Amino acid sequence: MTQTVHFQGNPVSVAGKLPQIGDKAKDFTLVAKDLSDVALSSFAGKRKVLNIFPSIDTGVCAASVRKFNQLAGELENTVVLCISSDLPFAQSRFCGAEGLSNVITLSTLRGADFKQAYGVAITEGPLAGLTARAVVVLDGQDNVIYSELVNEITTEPNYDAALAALK
Amino acid sequence: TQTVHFQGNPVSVAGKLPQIGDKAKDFTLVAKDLSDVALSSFAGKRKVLNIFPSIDTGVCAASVRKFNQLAGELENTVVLCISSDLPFAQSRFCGAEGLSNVITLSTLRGADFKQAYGVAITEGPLAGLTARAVVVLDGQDNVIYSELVNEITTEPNYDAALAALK
Repeated sequence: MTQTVHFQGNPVSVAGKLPQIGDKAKDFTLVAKDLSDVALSSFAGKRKVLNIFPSIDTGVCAASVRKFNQLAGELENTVVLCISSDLPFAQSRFCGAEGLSNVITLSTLRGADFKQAYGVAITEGPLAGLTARAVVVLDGQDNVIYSELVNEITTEPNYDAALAALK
Repeated sequence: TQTVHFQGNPVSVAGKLPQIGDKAKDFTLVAKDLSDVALSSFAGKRKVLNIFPSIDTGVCAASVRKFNQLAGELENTVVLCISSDLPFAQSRFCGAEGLSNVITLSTLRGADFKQAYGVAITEGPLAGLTARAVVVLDGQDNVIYSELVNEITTEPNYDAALAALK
């Protein structure tokens, strides 16, 4: 049913279960910056860092996208996917403004059942309808090699543990 | 359904834009602070609903800045800028541009608004967004003007919209 994360300590309900090491991750379809629909299966044979966050237009989500963008640079055989409920238009504005060329931004504009399938759908309170903060790392065939449902939404995910799984 | 266009290409929009004489449906949308704001909260005020695809595209942005300059001369009126942008996008924009008169609302929640107001882009690349539309409401939520813009890359008719307020 639900996971519990927090916002400045206040409990926030998140539906489903974040995928765990060993699970087969579900194929999903999300909206890329040209408004085309992009399936996880398009990335077959590459590893995938899914950096999931509430919104690129808030501060800690923006920090995680700069960070992963800088880290994507020296990753081997990996795509870094920045995923949220932002419209594709916000996401590309931010990456265009900040010179963040490595990440691929994807929106739940369409393909929203993703939130449900990846256990990141906030279901209650002022954040209901946004994704929680999470990192999922997937191998070339979409097996989970790492995941972290960030306990406190006002803190950044653990970048080093996430990318360790790629080594 | 209804058809409008984007660079000449038909785009279907579900529902039917309310027409003069109709009682507009009571919506609840998401304001900048993530609180849920009902149309009824604006009782006794006229409302200009500026509905567009996204504030982070150029035509939508031009209409928010125009309605915002026009909003300052309006009597007994609130100007609601409505889209499927997240509240955060709407707030970033209005704060960066000094656009302090409009009230932004998002379909983050309260998404039945799109259907109820005949503005839900149904198929194609724009699916999940609102079409471009202006609905003007009286103090009691009757429709005094509406336009479903025929071509999405053109601005709405500001002057006709606001005439209905005089």
